Amino acid sequence: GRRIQGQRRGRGTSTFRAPSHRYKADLEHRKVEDGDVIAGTVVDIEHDPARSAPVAAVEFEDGDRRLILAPEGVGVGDELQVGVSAEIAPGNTLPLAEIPEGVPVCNVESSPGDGGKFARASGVNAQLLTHDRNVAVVKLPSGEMKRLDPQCRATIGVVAGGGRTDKPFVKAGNKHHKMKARGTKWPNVRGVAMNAVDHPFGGGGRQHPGKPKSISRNAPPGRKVGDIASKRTGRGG
Amino acid sequence: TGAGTPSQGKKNTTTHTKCRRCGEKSYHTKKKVCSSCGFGKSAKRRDYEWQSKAGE
Amino acid sequence: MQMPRRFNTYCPHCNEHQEHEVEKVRSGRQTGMKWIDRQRERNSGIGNDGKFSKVPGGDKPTKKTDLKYRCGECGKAHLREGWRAGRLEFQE
Amino acid sequence: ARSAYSYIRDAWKNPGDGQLAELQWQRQQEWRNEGAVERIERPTRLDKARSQGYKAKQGVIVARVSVRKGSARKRRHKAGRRSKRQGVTRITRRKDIQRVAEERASRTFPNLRVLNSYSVGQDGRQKWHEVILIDPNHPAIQNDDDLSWICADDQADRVFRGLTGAGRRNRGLSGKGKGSEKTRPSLRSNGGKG
RNA sequence: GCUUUACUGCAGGCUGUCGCUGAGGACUCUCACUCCGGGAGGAGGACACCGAUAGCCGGGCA
RNA sequence: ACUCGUACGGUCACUGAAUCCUGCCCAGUGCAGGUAUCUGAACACCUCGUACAAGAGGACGAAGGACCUGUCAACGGCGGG
RNA sequence: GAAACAUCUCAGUAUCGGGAGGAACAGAAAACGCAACGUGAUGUCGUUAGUAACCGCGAGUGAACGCGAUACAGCCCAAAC
Ligand SMILES: [Cl-]
Ligand SMILES: [Cl-]
Ligand SMILES: [Cl-]
Ligand SMILES: [Cl-]
Ligand SMILES: [K+]
Ligand SMILES: [Mg+2]
Ligand SMILES: [Mg+2]
Ligand SMILES: [Mg+2]
Ligand SMILES: [Mg+2]
Ligand SMILES: [Mg+2]
Ligand SMILES: [Mg+2]
Ligand SMILES: [Mg+2]
Ligand SMILES: [Mg+2]
Ligand SMILES: [Mg+2]
Ligand SMILES: [Mg+2]
Ligand SMILES: [Mg+2]
Ligand SMILES: [Mg+2]
Ligand SMILES: [Mg+2]
Ligand SMILES: [Mg+2]
Ligand code: NA
Ligand code: NA
Ligand code: NA
Ligand code: NA
Ligand code: NA
Ligand code: NA
Ligand code: NA
Ligand code: NA
Ligand SMILES: [Sr+2]
Ligand SMILES: [Sr+2]
Ligand SMILES: [Sr+2]
Ligand SMILES: [Sr+2]
Ligand SMILES: [Sr+2]
Ligand SMILES: [Sr+2]
Ligand SMILES: [Sr+2]
Ligand SMILES: [Sr+2]
Ligand SMILES: [Sr+2]
Ligand SMILES: [Sr+2]
Ligand SMILES: [Sr+2]
Ligand SMILES: [Sr+2]
Ligand SMILES: [Sr+2]
Ligand SMILES: [Sr+2]
Ligand SMILES: [Sr+2]
Repeated sequence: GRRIQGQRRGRGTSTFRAPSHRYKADLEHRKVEDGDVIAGTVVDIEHDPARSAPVAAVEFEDGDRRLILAPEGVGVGDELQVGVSAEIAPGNTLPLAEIPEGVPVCNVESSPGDGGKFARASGVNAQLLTHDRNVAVVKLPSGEMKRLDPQCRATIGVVAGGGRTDKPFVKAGNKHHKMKARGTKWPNVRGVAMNAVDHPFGGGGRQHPGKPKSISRNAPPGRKVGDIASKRTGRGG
Repeated sequence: TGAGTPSQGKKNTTTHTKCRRCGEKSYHTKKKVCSSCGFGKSAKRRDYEWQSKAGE
Repeated sequence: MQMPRRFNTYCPHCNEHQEHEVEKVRSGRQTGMKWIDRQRERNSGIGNDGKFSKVPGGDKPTKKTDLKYRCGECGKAHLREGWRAGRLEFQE
Repeated sequence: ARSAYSYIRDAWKNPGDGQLAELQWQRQQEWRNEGAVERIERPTRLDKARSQGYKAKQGVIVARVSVRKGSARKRRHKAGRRSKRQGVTRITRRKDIQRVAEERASRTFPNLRVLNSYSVGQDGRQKWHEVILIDPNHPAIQNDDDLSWICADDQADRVFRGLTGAGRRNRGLSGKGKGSEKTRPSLRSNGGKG
């Protein structure tokens, strides 16, 4: 047959690429040596094309103008601090060791100094729970208990733009506009609506898959479609 | 719209032009590569054994 | 059918009639050192292996008699042409 | 009596034993951070180098080359192929890693000609070989009664034509009798059956 | 051309084993190696990656 | 490549606005988890064999399979008497 | 081609990448093994011979030593000191 859509993706052609040239900034945490004496004033609140959530423009003491991942409540004029001895106020970035337990946190690092990996999407947050000299247990937005290094930096507060998922797209055109700002091919044609040559579920006189949908993990690209290594399917039971 | 005569009307794009190296009208002005002598692609002149019958 | 374990018959080794003992030919174990074994290892590579990719055929509904006729005095055996028998049981 | 050279030779008979085991463990850390072809002022194996034709003279260059370990880096067939020709994984190249190393060295130095090469070890993913190259145009070599043969026009690109030592061995030309029916005088004259 | 529990194979995935690979049937360490850090340094660690082989799955492909 | 992206994410599929609803079946097939025991390759190891080697057998036993469980908005099924 | 076809065959052919010369390559035995009290660098030509050898032992595939010729040419390092 012909290569399936998921295989065309990997080649990284224009249709599948993200409009990177239209993106604003790669929202990472600032680099401090030690001492904490790095603070800044919020100049503007901009829209970020990459994540459909707002981003805050901050001007630091040493003359550095950088866009930061905006938590909720952060406005123009507000002073944000980045470092070890930073104040435990929403919008400040300090390592997990210095942040008290039971406090909602965002833009958490995986490895110390990476700039932030977890809890970055609209309105989500990570929850810092247990402390130790070796481990800081953080509960990520998926409900997973992630054991991290207490030296991993994070920003206090929930991410801004909460409740975006609450309002329906209503029409196809609204989806179109959102998708044009992302690295995704849209609309989605069902495999079951294609020809046998194009997809494992293609063909037939009527529309239905040709085999069961639950495919093995060991399946090769071109065959790994439908329900990938499903532990279970359905709602009931 | 038919693929024949009505689709021929849009053909006013210049691609293949006179080559600086070989003199043939095969220098693709968009690719900046010659389809005849390989100018723009290789220092060595484009030649292939299939351009003639195997035992010749 | 029934077959006597011991009976009088011709011995081609003794050149006279002696009491023979009948035994079913037990399959001798393979050494894996014959030419065909070395050819299987040599000729098998990438893709199909021709004859070495074939899997052993079926069975005939009834197999022929596979027996050894052992002489009672000289102790040497001889083979005979087998006959189709669904079962072969020995008497004594 | 024994030469000092004989001790470099004896050390290299077992590169995983003695002081050499520790030396290689150290050196390879620096080598892995080095390039594909690195010119070195002095050979790692003096005995082997001198034995192969090296001289501490002007116009004699040495270079360490790293080539990857393993079989062929082959692409799977994109058209109709019979089962025998459908392989990817078990296919190995006909030229040995030493020969690949020599060619990569000769490309880096377009004016020089390959004299010989030798192995200087390997790790888990690559092999290192040091290639002795010669300047056919330097008068220091053109007047050398032992090396001036390499100056001749027919010795141009000698490595790319298999005229090198590792070339001739890889071409199956070692034996003068039985087994070399399809190798001598050339692989091509014998219909590529060697 | 297309399908599959047709024949035979080929990619790919999973898994054991050998090499890289080191010190004191479960374990400790650090020095290779990997990743994070601008750096200092941190995490991991003889595993993983990679090379080789073996078993299983394998119309994704021939 | 996705990705100047991080689960309110994005990948892979099915169904196809709203409204009222979406029953029963896990035996087969698929996927997934488990597993006393069974089966399960090669390397190393043990026995035999060979002044060596081929080779024969053993011990151990990974994934996988047997076996057990979960799962149908998973492939599907919902009859005769 | 094998009157299908998978090994085999077409064939190391077509085609592709790299490179030298006026010719290339080969070449002074860790050779041969008409086993010898024998030959004596290498190409090549004739022959050895469709012989030995390979092969779903099918179709097909296929040398060499030697011999008669052509032309003839033997040397330089590394190390010892
Ligand atoms: Cl979306
Ligand atoms: Cl019988
Ligand atoms: Cl060269
Ligand atoms: Cl002779
Ligand atoms: K064929
Ligand atoms: Mg960012
Ligand atoms: Mg787009
Ligand atoms: Mg659709
Ligand atoms: Mg259709
Ligand atoms: Mg298909
Ligand atoms: Mg329908
Ligand atoms: Mg349907
Ligand atoms: Mg020739
Ligand atoms: Mg990196
Ligand atoms: Mg097919
Ligand atoms: Mg035919
Ligand atoms: Mg036939
Ligand atoms: Mg042939
Ligand atoms: Mg011979
Ligand atoms: Na062989
Ligand atoms: Na060169
Ligand atoms: Na050969
Ligand atoms: Na067709
Ligand atoms: Na069922
Ligand atoms: Na035919
Ligand atoms: Na046919
Ligand atoms: Na054959
Ligand atoms: Sr980043
Ligand atoms: Sr960075
Ligand atoms: Sr279908
Ligand atoms: Sr239900
Ligand atoms: Sr019209
Ligand atoms: Sr136009
Ligand atoms: Sr170009
Ligand atoms: Sr050409
Ligand atoms: Sr073979
Ligand atoms: Sr095979
Ligand atoms: Sr039968
Ligand atoms: Sr050249
Ligand atoms: Sr509806
Ligand atoms: Sr089931
Ligand atoms: Sr002579």
